Parts: sequence; structure tokens; C-alpha cells
Amino acid sequence: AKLLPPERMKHSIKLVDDQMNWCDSAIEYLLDQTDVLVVGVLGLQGTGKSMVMSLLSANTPEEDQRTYVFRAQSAEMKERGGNQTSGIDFFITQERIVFLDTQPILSPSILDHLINNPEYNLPHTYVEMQSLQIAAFLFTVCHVVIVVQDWFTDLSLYRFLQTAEMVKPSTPTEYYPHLVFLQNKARREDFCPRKLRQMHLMIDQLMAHSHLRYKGTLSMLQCNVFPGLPPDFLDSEVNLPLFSLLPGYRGHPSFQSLVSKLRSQVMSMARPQLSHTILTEKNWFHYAARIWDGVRKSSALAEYSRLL
Amino acid sequence: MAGPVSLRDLLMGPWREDEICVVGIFGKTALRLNSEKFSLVNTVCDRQVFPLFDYSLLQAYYSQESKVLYLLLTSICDNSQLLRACRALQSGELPHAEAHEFWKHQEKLQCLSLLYLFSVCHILLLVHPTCSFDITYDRVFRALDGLRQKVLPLLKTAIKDCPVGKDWKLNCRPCPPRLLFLFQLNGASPKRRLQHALEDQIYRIFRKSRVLTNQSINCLFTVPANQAFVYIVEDPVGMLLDQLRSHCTVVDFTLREFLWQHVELVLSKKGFDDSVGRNPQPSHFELPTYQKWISAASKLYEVAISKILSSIKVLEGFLDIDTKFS
Amino acid sequence: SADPDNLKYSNSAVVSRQRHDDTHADIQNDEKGGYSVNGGSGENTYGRKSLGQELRVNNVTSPEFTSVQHGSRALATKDMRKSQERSMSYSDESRLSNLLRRITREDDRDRRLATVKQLKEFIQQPENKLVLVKQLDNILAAVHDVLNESSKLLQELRQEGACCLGLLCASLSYEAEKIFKWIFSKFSSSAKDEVKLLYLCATYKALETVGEKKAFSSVMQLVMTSLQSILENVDTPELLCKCVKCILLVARCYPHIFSTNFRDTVDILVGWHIDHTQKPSLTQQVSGWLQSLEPFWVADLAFSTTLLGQFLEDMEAYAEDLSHVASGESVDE
Ligand SMILES: Nc1nc2c(ncn2[C@@H]2O[C@H](COP(=O)(O)OP(=O)(O)OP(=O)(O)O)[C@@H](O)[C@H]2O)c(=O)[nH]1
Ligand SMILES: [Mg+2]
Repeated sequence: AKLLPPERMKHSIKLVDDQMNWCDSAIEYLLDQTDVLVVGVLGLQGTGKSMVMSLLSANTPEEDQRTYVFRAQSAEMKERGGNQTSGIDFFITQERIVFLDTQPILSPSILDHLINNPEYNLPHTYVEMQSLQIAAFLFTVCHVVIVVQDWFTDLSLYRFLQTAEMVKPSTPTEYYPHLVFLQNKARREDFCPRKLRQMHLMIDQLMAHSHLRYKGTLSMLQCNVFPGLPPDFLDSEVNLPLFSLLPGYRGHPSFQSLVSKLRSQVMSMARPQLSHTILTEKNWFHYAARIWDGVRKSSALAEYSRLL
Repeated sequence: MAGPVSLRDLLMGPWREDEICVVGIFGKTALRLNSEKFSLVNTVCDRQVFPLFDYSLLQAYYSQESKVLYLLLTSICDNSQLLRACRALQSGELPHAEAHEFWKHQEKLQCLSLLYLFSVCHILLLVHPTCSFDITYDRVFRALDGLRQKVLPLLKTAIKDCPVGKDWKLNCRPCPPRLLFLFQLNGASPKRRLQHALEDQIYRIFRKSRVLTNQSINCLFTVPANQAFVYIVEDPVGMLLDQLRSHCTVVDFTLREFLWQHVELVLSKKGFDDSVGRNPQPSHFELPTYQKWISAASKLYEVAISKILSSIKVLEGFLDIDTKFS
Repeated sequence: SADPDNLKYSNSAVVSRQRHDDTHADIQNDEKGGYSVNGGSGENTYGRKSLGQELRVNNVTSPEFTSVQHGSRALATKDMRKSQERSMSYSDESRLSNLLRRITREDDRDRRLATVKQLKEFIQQPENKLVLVKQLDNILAAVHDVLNESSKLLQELRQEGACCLGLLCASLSYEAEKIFKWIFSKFSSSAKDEVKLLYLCATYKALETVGEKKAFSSVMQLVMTSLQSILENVDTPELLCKCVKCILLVARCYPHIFSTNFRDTVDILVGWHIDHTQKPSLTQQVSGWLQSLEPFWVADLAFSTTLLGQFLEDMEAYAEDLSHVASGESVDE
């Protein structure tokens, strides 16, 4: 009964420190399995990129926020800005699914911390480098990139993702992960057929030339009798006597149902092979650390910093 | 009787002077029935000016009961014109390079239309329904000083024969426009503190990025007053469905005080002397009139919408970094 | 005793002396002479201290009338009179005889300020009057609650605040139609004369607002059909006269209260459609839409059994445009 000893986590683990420093505290929870899913999330300051990871990896929609693996925003929202997720965290669900809730790319809280206290000329051109370093590390290492967005069609996000691909260090065919566009805090409008078609058209025209698998295996789980009207793509929206006890017309699927149907997709996401080998959960950490050193001291960023 | 149009508004030859005070309205908005800028225009003047139901279609509207000329910009950053852009780019206008150049041209037209607000305006109201200061605007505001300076003589040489006055022709604008950012709420006394936090964050950002200098810079500080409003969490058709549930059974300014606290400094000629650093205190109120303002804006639009201005777009080098990197 | 009086002149001794108030005579004027001299922070404490020591029949109320030096020095002190009159409850000095005229003088001066002195010096007056009745007080109040406030520069909630005065005071004086008569005598004069002017529009809207401020309370008598003439003489000076695109908000609200007293018996309702059917001329203002749709509800309440034809047919593409984001106008439509 001892030949099958499992291992689980309780809270997140930060690979990249607050000052962008790699950590070796995740190997303790790693194993020698081959098929290891690695889903990362990128988004704005208050785009809600950790609550999604928490509800997808271990937690559920019906559970206290303090119990979430990744700390959410409870009292920091009302206070000065946000950015409670300093660095890239780490968590491997019982299903061996690695989760990476990075910091908010292009966040004002990080800029304020930098201004109040680094090898650059201005802190504003530095918060954009950390964002690029995290976007390139989330593309060369992760199998899925959950691009969370508080509000829909942030042209800055679509123009930044296309800039993170340019920094993606290839030659370890170029490995390009998927792209799940989560519309966190979605209103009743986002769940309309016309709104769905408009969103698909907009995200297909903005990401028309990305080379990233942003379309194909999403947005067709919980809807009406609707056949595929638009060129469907990866887009999963997440909302925010007896007659008298009728709940109001939410207009969107239940939060629990959407969380479940998104977790099922994330777990079922295609897990293509890594750069050049299987890179088991143990080899992966030895493959994501080298990528971190190669991107933090890469020529792509060294040249992009001068253009800023 | 006022028509929400800018191109037709400037092409005029009633309310002549009016001691108007123009207010620019730009920023990003989400896909909704009523745009954020339209809702702001409707709530400010206390009337539904824009009744609900790939260019920068800048439209103006004058309020006789308030003497305010709201100029709202439809920059590509907005998701209303971006939808039409992606629709026209889907069926018939493009390769990767051509699409990138199209997006770059759209962003350049947006920056041009925005410089038309930082050049002829008094107050400015941003729109970002996230409650988080978009750092990108920094690189945009740092990309407008270049155009506001290099394209400065190109604008002075086109507004000389205008009754705007001496200071307006000197600095090319009626007065330093005050930025009053306006963010919408999504999840949340609690808002009173968030406003001050965002104000401090924006101040620190613009001070560390040189976006808010101690002189006649493109923007202003607004230290005494407040320049960070937070909208309450209505817009779509859900009030009727929420009224069915009821029919079957049977401090903290709001879009007027937060904006009037700054509009009075221009309507009363108080000015925008909110400067720090023991400077010379250059504060030219320059309270314009509808006739003079239209006379100036006609030339400003004819020059920017551009003989040499069209050749200054390459002088930015702050938003097309992707092209140079590639 | 007398020592705490001097100690009340830091705040430690003042607080220690404030406890003796729950138990002399020289302390009555002490707070009135100290609260009006010290800062604003340590003013309400003193104002409330002496309000629990004695009956203060004529000692406390004496120097309060002589507080014309400053506004706050008078408001805080008159708060003492209010509290003592609300605490006595035995009808010795509380809304009393000719002495009470002092407070009337106060009411005659509270209009000079921004109505801050009226926030409390008018709300407790009707409650202080429990046995003795007075009707001239209503007229002396309305002389400024609607004239000075008509152009007091917002001057927005002061009208509603003073409305409660007549509500709590107009219960008596069955023959209260004299106020309406005096407000409507110059009503038609200012309506028909002379031309489109700001002063005119202002006084007209003020008189109209008074028409409802006073009507809200006058429901007792009679009404021997005089309300029909009121409706006619309120509709005539606004339907054809202006005709100026002024603020019809109160102009549209006046007929509301005017007709709210007749259910079905009889009226000239035929002459009401043009009054209401002609008001829907887009598009101003957001509050004007509600103030005009409410007359629609009033007319529908008067069309119990005799109305039909073009009335409803005019609801095809005319009033359906008031279904926008505005929640108020949404429900009012
Ligand atoms: N994403 C999301 N957030 C919500 C929702 N409802 C309330 N919130 C609040 O919005 C905040 C943002 O969510 P998070 O994902 O936890 O934020 P985060 O991942 O820490 O990202 P940062 O703001 O950069 O720290 C949370 O702290 C919640 O308190 C919701 O439906 N979706
Ligand atoms: Mg987080």
C-alpha cells in the first residue's frame, strides 16, 4: 500500500520572486510523469487572473476566498491599486496540472512599487519588460495561456501579446502555445449571440497573425441550439408561493456551471510535446529554469529595451 | 437643437460667444449598448443627448444650460469603431504586414485626433472601465509631447489670424487641459479611498515619466481638486427584467459636482494654476467664446483633421516600436 | 458648582464640568457666551451642556436673541431654545406667547443665510406647538421659503425642506385658501406679462412650486369647485403664454396636485389634452420627461369612463421614445 504514495499542495509556490528571481521550491512537489499540463494566465491589474486559476486547479466557486491557493483581492482593491500577485506562482493539482498565475502585465501597482523602491533608464520601460519576460516565459513553457480580461477588446492586450511572441526564444518549427481569452466579470451582454459573433470577429481580426493556437477548441460547451455561426475560436466567458422565490434573470449561465465547463476544457486542452523532448515534470522544471535565464538575459529584450 | 457632430459643427459661418468651456472625452470602452462617453455626456448635461437603442469619428455637442462643449472621440482604442474595423478588415479592405500597417495608421489617426483635444480644450475626461490606470496611456502621453512640440509651429502658423488671443497662440492651446480620469466599477467610503489611491498612483506615474512637468506641459496635476472619478457598478436592457420581479410580486459627487468643480475654474476665469515647484505660475485662463472657439477649431482640424503634420507622424517612434523591432 | 463654569472656558476640564449639567443659574449664559467665542469644534458640546441643567424659561432664551453677531453663534444658540422647548414638555416656555416672537425674528433672519439656520429652527417649531395654535407663522415662513429660495442659487433642497413646515402646520386654518389666492393673484399677471425674461420665468416657477408646496397640506376643505377654476387659470397662462420653452417641470407638476383631488365626478378634461399632449416636445429635460409623464398618469386617472379616440392613438410613435437608460423616466413611462 506504500508503493503508490501521492503528494499534494496546500498553498501556491512562487518560482519568480518579487524581484524576478527564479526559485527552486517547486521540485519538492514535482514527479517523473511525462504528460504534465502547464496553464498560465496573463492579464491587466484587476483582471482577476488568480481567482480563475484557484477555481480551476483546486478550489471551487462555492468556497471562501482565503481558502484559494492563489491570494485574491479582498481588501487591497479598496486600498491603493491592486497587484497582490507579486511574482509567478506555482501549483500542481492532483491531476498533475501545473498552474502559473503570473503578475498583472502592465500593472500600475508594480510601477508604483518600482518608483518607491534597476539597470534601466526609466521604471515605466521596466514594467513593460517584466510583462514581456512573463509573456515569453508563459509561451515557451506553458501549454495554454489563459488571457484574462476584466473588460473586452483591450487593444493594448492584443498589441502586447503580438509583441511577446516576437521575444519568444525559439530553437531550444516554433512552439506556440494556445490562447484562452477569459472575459472575467462578464455582463449579460457578453452572453448574446450577436455579442458572441462580434467578439469572435474582433479577436480573430486582432489575432489574425499570431501563429498561436487561439481558436479551435472552446466556446461550444454551454450555449443554446446555436450552430457555429462565426469562425468559432478559444473564447470562454466567466460571469461575475414558489413564484415569489424566482431568482432574477442573470442572462448568463451559472457561475458554477461556467467554472466547471472551463476547468473541463483546461484539463482537456491539448498537451503537445515540449521543445525537443518529453520533459517530464522533473525535466520540465529543468527546462523552465533555463528558459528563464535565457529570457532574462536574452538579446530580444536587450534590443527591445533600447526601442522603449 | 444642438447636433452631436464635429465636422459639421466647425463648418459654420444664435449662441455666438456663450463663454463656453470645452471638455474632451477619450479613452477605451467595452462592447455595450451605450458607450461610456455617451453615458457621460448624457449624465453631465442632465439629459439623454445620445439616445440609446474604423476611424476616429470625433463628435461635438454644446450644452446651452451649462455652456460646455463636449467633444467625444471614437478612437480605434474604443470597441465600437474597432468592431467596424475588424468587420471591414474581415471581408474586404490583408497580409500580416498590411494588417500591421493598417493598425499603425489607425493608431496614428487616433493620436492625431487626440492631439486635437490636448490642443483646443480645457478639461479632459479619460474612460477606462477597469479601475486600474492603464500604464499604456503613459507611453501615449509621452508620445503626444513630441507631436505637441514638433507640430507646434505647424499649428501656430495656421491659427495666427484668429481672435483666440496671445497666450493661446503662444502655447497653441487655450490653457493647460486638466485630465480627469473616470473609471467604472466592476466589483467592490470604500470608493472614496480608491479614488485617492488612483490619484496618487497616476500622479507618481506622470511625475516619474515626465508626463506632468512643473510648467505648461501637455497635462496638469490637479492637486487641490480631484481628477479620478469612480463610477458606480443598468446600461443594457436588464432594468425591465429587474422590474418584472417587482411588478409580479405586487460628498461622493455624481458626474456633476466632480466635473463642475473643474468647469467653474474655466467658466469663472479662475484658471488652472494648479502648479507645484515654485514656478513662474503661468496661468492664462483664456475663457473662449463659441464663435472664437469655432474659428480656431476649424483651422486646427484643417491642419490636423496637414502639409507637414502628416510628415511628423514618423517623429513619434514611441508607438510603432513593433515595426522597428521586426 | 461655579468652578466647573470657569473650567469649561484644555478640554479635560470642559468635559469634567459637562457632567454637572445633569444635576446652577449662572451656567445658562455660560455656554452661550463661551460657545459663541470658542472654536467651532468646541461649540456643539457647550450648546448641549446647558440644555440639561434647569428649565430655562427666560434665562437661556434671553441672550439667544442677541446672537446676531454671527450666523453660527445664532444657530447653535437657537438650538438651545429648540432643545429646551422639546425637553420641558409642560407648556411654560415652548412656542410660547409674544416672547416667542423672538424665534419669529429668527425665522425672519434665517432666510438671509443659506438656510442652514432653517435646517433645525423650523423642523422642531411645529413639534414645540402642542396646545397653542398659530397661523400667521405659515405666511411669515412662506414669505421667504419660496421667494428668497426662488433664486437662492440651489436653492435645490430648501424648497423640499420647507415643504414639511406647511405639512406639519397647515393642519389647522381650514380657510387656508388665502395663501393660494395671494400666490395666484400675481400668478396670471407674471404669466401674461410681459415678455420672455429671466426674472419672469423665475418668479413664475416659484409661484407654481408654491402652488404644490401649499396644496400638499390643504386637503381638508372644501373644495367648492374652486379647484376647477384653479386648473383653468393655471393651464391658460402656460399653454398659450409660454410658448417660451421655459422650465415646465413645476408647470407640469401643478396640474398634477390640482387634479389629484377629483376622481371622476366632473371636469373640463377635454381642455387638458392640449396641455399634456403638447408637452412631449423632445428633448429636454431628463426630469422634464418625468414631470410630463406624471400628468399622463393624472389624466389617465381622470379618464375613468369618458375618454377615447385619438388620445391612445397618439401613443404610437410619440411617447415611446422615453424608454432609455434613465430609470426615473423609464418607470414614469
Ligand atoms: N475575476 C473575477 N474577480 C471577481 C469576481 N467577483 C468578484 N471579484 C473580485 O475581483 C478581484 C479580482 O480577482 P482576482 O483573480 O483574485 O485578482 P488577482 O488574480 O489577484 O489579480 P491582481 O488584481 O493583479 O492581483 C478578486 O479579488 C475578487 O474579490 C469575478 O466574478 N471574477
Ligand atoms: Mg492575482
